[PDB]
Amino acid sequence: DAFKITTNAKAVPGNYVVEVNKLAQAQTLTTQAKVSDQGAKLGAEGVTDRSLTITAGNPPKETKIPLSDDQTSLVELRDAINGAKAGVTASIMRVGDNDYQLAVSSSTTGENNKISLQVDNDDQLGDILNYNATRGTGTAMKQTVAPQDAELTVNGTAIKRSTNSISDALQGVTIDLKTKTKTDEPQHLVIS
Amino acid sequence: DAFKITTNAKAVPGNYVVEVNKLAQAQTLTTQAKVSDQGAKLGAEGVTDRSLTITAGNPPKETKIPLSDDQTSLVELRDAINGAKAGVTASIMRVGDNDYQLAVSSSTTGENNKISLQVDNDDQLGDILNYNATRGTGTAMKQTVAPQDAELTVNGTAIKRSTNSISDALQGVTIDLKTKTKTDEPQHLVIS
Amino acid sequence: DAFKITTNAKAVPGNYVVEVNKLAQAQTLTTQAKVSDQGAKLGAEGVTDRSLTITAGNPPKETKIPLSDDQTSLVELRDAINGAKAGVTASIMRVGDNDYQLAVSSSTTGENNKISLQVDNDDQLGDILNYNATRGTGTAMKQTVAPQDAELTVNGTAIKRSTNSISDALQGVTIDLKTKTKTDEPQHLVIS
Amino acid sequence: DAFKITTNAKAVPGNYVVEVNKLAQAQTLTTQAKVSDQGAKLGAEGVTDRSLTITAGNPPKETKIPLSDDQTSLVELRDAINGAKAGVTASIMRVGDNDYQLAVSSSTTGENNKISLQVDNDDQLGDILNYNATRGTGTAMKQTVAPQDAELTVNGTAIKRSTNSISDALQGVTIDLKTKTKTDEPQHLVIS
Ligand SMILES: [Cl-]
Ligand SMILES: [Cl-]
Ligand SMILES: [Cl-]
Ligand SMILES: [Cl-]
Ligand SMILES: [Cl-]
Ligand SMILES: [Cl-]
Ligand SMILES: [Cl-]
Ligand SMILES: [Cl-]
Ligand SMILES: [Cl-]
Ligand SMILES: [Cl-]
Ligand SMILES: [Cl-]
Ligand SMILES: [Cl-]
Ligand SMILES: [Cl-]
Ligand SMILES: [Cl-]
Ligand SMILES: [Cl-]
Ligand SMILES: [Cl-]
Ligand SMILES: [Cl-]
Ligand SMILES: [Cl-]
Ligand SMILES: [Cl-]
Ligand SMILES: [Cl-]
Ligand code: NA
Ligand code: NA
Ligand code: NA
Ligand code: NA
Repeated sequence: DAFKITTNAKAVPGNYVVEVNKLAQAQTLTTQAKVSDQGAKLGAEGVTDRSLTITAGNPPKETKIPLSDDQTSLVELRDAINGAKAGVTASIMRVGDNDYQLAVSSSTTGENNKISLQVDNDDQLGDILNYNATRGTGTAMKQTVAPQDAELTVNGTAIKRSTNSISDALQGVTIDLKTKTKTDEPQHLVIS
Repeated sequence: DAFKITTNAKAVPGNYVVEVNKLAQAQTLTTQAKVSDQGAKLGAEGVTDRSLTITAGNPPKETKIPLSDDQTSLVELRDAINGAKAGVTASIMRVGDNDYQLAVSSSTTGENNKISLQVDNDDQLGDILNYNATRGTGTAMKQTVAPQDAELTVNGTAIKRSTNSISDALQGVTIDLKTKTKTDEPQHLVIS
Repeated sequence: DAFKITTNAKAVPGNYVVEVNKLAQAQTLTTQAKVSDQGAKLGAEGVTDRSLTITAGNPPKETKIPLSDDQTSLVELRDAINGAKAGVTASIMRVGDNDYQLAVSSSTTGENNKISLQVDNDDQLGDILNYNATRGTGTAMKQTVAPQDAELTVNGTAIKRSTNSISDALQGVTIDLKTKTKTDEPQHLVIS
Repeated sequence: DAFKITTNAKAVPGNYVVEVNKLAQAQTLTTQAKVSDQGAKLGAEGVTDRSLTITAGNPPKETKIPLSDDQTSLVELRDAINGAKAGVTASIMRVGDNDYQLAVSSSTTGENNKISLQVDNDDQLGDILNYNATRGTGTAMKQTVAPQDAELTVNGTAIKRSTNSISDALQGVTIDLKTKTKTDEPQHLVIS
């Protein structure tokens, strides 16, 4: 139940027990500013050198993208971010009528697959999107899902990995994680 | 396990984690008076202007229906209520031999999809069926299922909805809720 | 997951929530005397009027069956009990090498589907098989599974039944119980 | 869910409840010495009478196998152990880059299916592989999975077995264990 197994000729037939303690997660950052209209421009008027720099991936890569005034609505920011292929994906959460938030999620899972966002030349948009090591008030960009590694034990040996597809721990075996195992309840595996 | 997902072209490929904290519920009101025979007339004799008013739905709508003396058994009240299409459904619970109760359930789920019931011109039937903001003794109509909204988190953003089919939160995505997720155990979703 | 539903034309389309708190169980009585050989005769020698009386079912019915000396091994007692169609079934548990026990289980589930066993004219076999309202020492016949009713709630109304197939609670509906529901986790049902 | 059942003509039709409290496990011993290269020779140089003695199985059997200097890498020790058919299987865990461990697991499950390992004529390899009743420091061979019996109850009678395929407890019935049952939640079985 907690995982799928695939094997090749290198797998050793035998008795295995597996515990799954944590699944790898992609960090998510979500806007917190009150936005009643996902098509309304949120940036300052008349800026010709606005950009957004996204740092993401492992190793971290920085992508800088220009944004016209028209691209400062949630919908257009989402489109610009997705089109940039910057190691993140963007989607809009309609929390309720007149209440929209933009969620930026790492394209890759893992503890070290974190995100920073920095707006240049638009402090007003910066107050909505900027995200780095420190956070000062309630309406700034906020982490809503933590970056996390997968953590499992195979025959009692603890393994940590950046993804939920573990192909480089046991030769000939790939363990694709689906859920945690129950707390005092290792799952049994026979390879034959 | 906790939910089914359907997507269209607007869904954004990416990494999602979902927690389901509450499922939407339809309020249920159940009679508590001792009724040994589901076909026995329970109302006062000889009333020609008896009615039952049912308030239900969101926004709340009031349906007033006439009831002859012959319609004051549990079976005939059930039939009259179901035939009225008043935003509720009615069924009889046979608790045991000689012990029947009438359950009136909202046709719609949600926190704000509550029910009131008011009998006119029959205080005896009123003591069995009336339900409003206050309740005085043990054999009056009683709430047995609470009205409730669905509550879930999508990539760490909490969403509340009146139904278990959530099509207006994430563009291109419908999340059909089946059960809660386990307590420290978000469920993973990849859209591709 | 906790139950299967079947309906006919009388079922009322609507919203239901179900909790399953207990499953019906068949009482089991298991021998505790040390028996190293399931074919060894356990009764006194030379008894021509030995019998076993089994009381079981609801309403309780008494079956009296004769037992020759040769029928006082665990294997032959099992065969005699099963052949008697006395409202119980009998099977032998091989606990380990040289350690056998005879388990007598009600053919019917339910709180009031209890069993008594009384041997006549063989006190030695009586010490192994007799079971009634009181029990004095460690090697007498012992209850190992409690008689129990099914207990569930349907839209918040508690129902108790002697079996796990509940066809006489909600008209047009049979609820066949498979497991309990999780503790604060009612299961949803829509009839349509 | 917790188990599969197969029957033959000897099974007695009736009502059963089963609890599964423990699954049988194969003991696993894993190397703890720091090994950055699974192909590097770990034993002392120039030994012509090196051997490894593996004790495993029930009843315990001792297998003594010769090892050349070239066979003292993790990869070659694994190959030598698997080729010896000594009642254990061996696999390499790649914990991370530059961090490999050799896991030796019993071929058979059970409380009394334990393993000892003893190197002769190579104290350096002995410090990595030796395993017996006592353990002195942190980098010696270590137990990482405990030997364990299956423990279940059938109609309230506790049964313990060395494997998860229980064919010698209830006549005509084999119970193949998959998981534990939930804590106050016996699983129901009807044979017919
Ligand atoms: Cl997790
Ligand atoms: Cl990308
Ligand atoms: Cl979107
Ligand atoms: Cl960190
Ligand atoms: Cl964090
Ligand atoms: Cl709920
Ligand atoms: Cl309606
Ligand atoms: Cl009904
Ligand atoms: Cl309210
Ligand atoms: Cl309430
Ligand atoms: Cl139960
Ligand atoms: Cl019978
Ligand atoms: Cl048997
Ligand atoms: Cl009782
Ligand atoms: Cl009891
Ligand atoms: Cl276990
Ligand atoms: Cl072997
Ligand atoms: Cl390997
Ligand atoms: Cl021991
Ligand atoms: Cl141990
Ligand atoms: Na990129
Ligand atoms: Na209506
Ligand atoms: Na009978
Ligand atoms: Na061997």
